[PDB]
Amino acid sequence: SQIQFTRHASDVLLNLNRLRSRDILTDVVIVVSREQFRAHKTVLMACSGLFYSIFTDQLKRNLSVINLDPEINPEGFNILLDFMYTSRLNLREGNIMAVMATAMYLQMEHVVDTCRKFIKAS
Amino acid sequence: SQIQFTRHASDVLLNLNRLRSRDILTDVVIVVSREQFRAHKTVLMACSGLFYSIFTDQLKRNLSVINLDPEINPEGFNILLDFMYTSRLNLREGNIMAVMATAMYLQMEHVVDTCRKFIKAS
Repeated sequence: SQIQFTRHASDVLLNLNRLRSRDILTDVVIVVSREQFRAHKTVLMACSGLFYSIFTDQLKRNLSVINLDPEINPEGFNILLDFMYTSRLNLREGNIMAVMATAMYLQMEHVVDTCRKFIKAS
Repeated sequence: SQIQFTRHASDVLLNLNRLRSRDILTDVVIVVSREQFRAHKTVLMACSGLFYSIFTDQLKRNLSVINLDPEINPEGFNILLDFMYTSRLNLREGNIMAVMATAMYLQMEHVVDTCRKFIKAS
């Protein structure tokens, strides 16, 4: 079988986050109430059922601006965007409900499951 | 500290490869002698010093076609492109030299190191 590089995927994700931090090849702005977040559509699609369902549709694939539901909180969204790019989820007592509801909206089922576990353990 | 999702990076890479397989949001063609390979610039940049140095330069960032050195073999390139998207390197006795030289050209130093180890162990 092929040789497996056990750190490669994490290295790639780190580098994609570095690209985001430098606004290199970002191709969408996500508008969340009064804030805006630039990202790579491919990373969004790789992480979220909502963004997958949007951009896989040829009708919507070339959108450069996505306005989220006005009920979504920027903090909760930012926590999830960071998760997408890092594998690290900043879940706390003060943010869990907002993060969980935002993850439901973004169709991030593993994160939703983890939020439920956080509630159970809390 | 934040909660760590140990499979997330690998999941993201899998999904990016699925996007490539469906030609979704690919934004460059890499021409390698008589063959062509579509890819995502962000993944190329995240994996290869050559592609990083090209696309981080505003002069070249919007190129949609990259012609590699005519000496580069498509098989060797394809093996490395697959590696970029999978973390799995198809190294064999029959391809090691071509893969190693191609990895040198693409400035993929960890892969070059691994090729040298393959030679040493062989």
